[PDB]
Order: sequence, then structure tokens, then C-alpha cells
Amino acid sequence: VREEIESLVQDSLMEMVKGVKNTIESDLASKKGLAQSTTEILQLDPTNKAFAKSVLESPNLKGSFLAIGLGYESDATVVENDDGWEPNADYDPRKRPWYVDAKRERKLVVTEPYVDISTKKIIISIGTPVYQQSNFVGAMFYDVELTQLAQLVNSVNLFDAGYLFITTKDGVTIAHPNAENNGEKFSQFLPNVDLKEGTQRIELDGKYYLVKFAQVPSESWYIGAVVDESIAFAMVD
Amino acid sequence: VREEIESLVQDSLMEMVKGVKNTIESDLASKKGLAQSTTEILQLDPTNKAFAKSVLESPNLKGSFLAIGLGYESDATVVENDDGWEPNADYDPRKRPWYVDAKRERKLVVTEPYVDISTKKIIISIGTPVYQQSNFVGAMFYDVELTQLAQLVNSVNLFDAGYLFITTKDGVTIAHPNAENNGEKFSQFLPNVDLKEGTQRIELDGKYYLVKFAQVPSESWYIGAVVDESIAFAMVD
Ligand code: PRO
Ligand code: PRO
Ligand SMILES: [Ca+2]
Ligand SMILES: [Ca+2]
Repeated sequence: VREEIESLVQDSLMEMVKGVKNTIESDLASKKGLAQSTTEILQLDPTNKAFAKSVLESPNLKGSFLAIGLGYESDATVVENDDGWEPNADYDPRKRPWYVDAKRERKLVVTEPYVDISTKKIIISIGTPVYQQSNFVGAMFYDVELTQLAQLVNSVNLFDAGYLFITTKDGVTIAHPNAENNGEKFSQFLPNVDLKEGTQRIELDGKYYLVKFAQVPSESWYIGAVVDESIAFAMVD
Repeated sequence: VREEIESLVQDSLMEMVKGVKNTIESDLASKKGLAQSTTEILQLDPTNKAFAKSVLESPNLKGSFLAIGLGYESDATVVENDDGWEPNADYDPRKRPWYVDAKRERKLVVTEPYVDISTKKIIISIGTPVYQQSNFVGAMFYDVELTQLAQLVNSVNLFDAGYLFITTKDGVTIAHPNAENNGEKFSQFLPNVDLKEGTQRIELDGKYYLVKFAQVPSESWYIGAVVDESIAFAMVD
């Protein structure tokens, strides 16, 4: 009997996570498409900054990212659509992670989590390189608000038994219902758990918890789901 | 015993279809985002046709749709990125369904299936209106190749027992492993089945088949899955 309910919880837990992994991969691919196309369109006239300014204020694009901008290699200037942020003499775009990563990889990248100079929160960014006839001209950032990412992974009913979260391949937390955890290794809130695909079962504070991880292939992110085993058992009802 | 295997086939069938519905809604939302942003960017200078031409040839955008173009209200001209098609004196963009629909609705639309003048296949299109300071200036099409749509819905292992397909809310087939069915009511290949969500069980040619439909809310499309019941039973193994 216990194994009857156990293998149905396990398998319903399988459902929700693979369902979430696909949803995250889709939204990620979608944001990457929007970023790639925006970059290519800016490359029609990459040093026409007035052009780039207008494009970044177009409403659908502007509303799809926390913030978008383009830093220039030659003059270290920034064209940017953040309504509550401007650079000053302490800011050089070329020293930033989205920029350095896009310059290094010479293609679209997704950064590690880092502190946003604007919101002062941990974020991630899509970074893209900008070319003028195969000369590197600068790079773009498309910032991703991580609490919105946490709402996205927690778009499934997890029996009301727990929650989902995301980590990098090194276990650095990317999304969590409590954003304070972003930027921390996940062992901070979920100790004695190894970062590996499959299911683990551990006790914490006198209760058992099921933990499921599923990899996101394209960025080697992990989707974590944690559920109170007892509440899970109940909430198949 | 039969009801034991039956309720697991039913529920695995539940999994795959809701999994597919979400995947279709995601890709649709993604294409709509790309189309909305492209239209808005063209609206920065809507009668600069040279500008629109360049944008539509940018590779990521061009590779995301079968074909993209913009027809103009004033002169009935077409800017268009189809490498194997040009209009002639028998073609007027303003009489086409993507155009008429976008003009009618005054927002982004997804057309009913219709015959593509270029490929001579049934397709669908995202249509968008183009404005110059709230005067209607023309409309855009973003064509969707339906066999690629059929590959997308059939991205799940359906036990090797059958296949998935898509219909409009009127049961007109939008995607099918055999594209010959596109544009036909689904009763052509799947008779005595009502178009409704849930599961039906019918006999055809001396075998029982399970049929699951799930609605796609945003366009009122239906995702159909058909499986040979016996093969389904086997292929949980
Ligand atoms: O932190 C950075 O470098 C970018 C630019 C402002 C918003 N995020
Ligand atoms: O059939 C039409 O009107 C559009 C334009 C060429 C491709 N599809
Ligand atoms: Ca600003
Ligand atoms: Ca052409």
C-alpha cells in the first residue's frame, strides 16, 4: 500500500518537473530568439545609436525583459531602455559579465547570476555580440528578472506540498520563491542533497522531503522540486 | 486487470497531450512575440520599404517563419522575404486573409487555414496591422509551414500506437502527419468522433482507438491524439 501511493507520488512528481523543464526550455528559447533577432536588426546599422534607442523602446520587446541595452567597444557608451537607471563615470559596460561573456564566446550567451547595477538584485542576462562586417563593435544585455523566473517554474500545482526552484550546473540558485536565495548555493536551504537528476528522499527538521532534479540541457541548469512527503501523499486525495 | 492497464494508458495519454498542448501554446506565444516586435520595429518607419526589406532578411527572423511580408494599403505593393515567390498583376495583398483579418481585428491574428499563393499548400499565418500614427498603413503576414507544425505536435512518443494532429475550433485540420489532410474536416480520417475535450473510444476497421482532445485556449485550436488501444496497452510494457 505504501509503495502503491509512493510510486504514484513519484510519478506525478515526474510529470510536473518534466512539464516545468519543457516550459523553461521553451521560454528560454523564445527569449533567445527575441534577443538574436533584435541583435541582428541592430546590426543593420550598429553605430546608429538613435536607431538602437528607438528599437529598444518598442513596447513588446521592452516588456519581454527586465532591461535591454548595448555597450560599445570603442567609446564605452551605453544605449539602454531602463527607465530608472543611467550609467555614470563609475560604469564601464566592457567590464560587465554579459559583455565579457558575449565577447569571449562570440555568440549568444546566458550569464551566471550576478548583481545588477540597476536593481541591486541578483539577475541573469542573455548577452549577444554586435558586429559591423565581422569587426566586434560591442555587446548587448537582455536582463531577466529572477522573481518572474520563480513565478514561471512555480506554475504547476505542487500538491501544495512544496515548490520549485532553479540552479546552475554548480548548484548556484537562479530562481526561488524567496529571492534572498538567488546567488547562493542551494545547500543553504536544501542541505544534504546532491545535485543530480532523479529523486532523493531526505529528512529535515523531523519531516521527510522528496527532491527531484531535472537538467535543462541548453544551459545545464537544474530544475528542483521539493515536496513534503506526507503532504504529497495526502494531496493525490 | 483490464481497468488497471486501461486507467494507466488513459493517464499516460493525459500526460502526453497536455504536454503537447503546452508546447504548442509556448511556440505559438513565441512566434506571436517575434511577430509583434517585428511589426512594432517596422512601425518606427513604416513606409521606408528598404528598411522593411532588410529587417525581413535578417537570418534568425527569416528562419523562424515559412515566409514574411508586408502589404501596403495605399499602393497594394508587397515587401516580402520569400526567395521563390514574387507577386504579379493577379496579386493584391489587400484581398488576402492575413490582411483582411488583421485589418478587421486591428490587432495580431492567426488566420484560418488557406491556400498559400507561393507554395500552393494549405498554411496558416499570423497577421498584424501596421500603423503610422494611428492611420492604418497595411498589414503583415508571418506564414507557418504546417508539416513543421505536424513535426512539432508529434514530438512525443505516442507508444508507437498512433499520432497527434491539430484542428481549428470547427474541426478543420491544421496539422497532420499526412499534410493532404490539412484544410479538411478531421472526420475525413477520423470519423464518428465528436470534437470535444476528453477521451472517446471508437472502433474503426476492426480495431479500437482511443481519441483524446485538448483545447488550445488562445486560438481555440484542438490537439488530437489517436492511439490503437491494443498497441497502447502493449507499449507501457
Ligand atoms: O548590470 C548591468 O551591467 C546591466 C546594465 C544595467 C542593467 N544591467
Ligand atoms: O498567400 C499569401 O498571400 C502570402 C504571401 C506569399 C506567401 N503567403
Ligand atoms: Ca535609462
Ligand atoms: Ca520574393
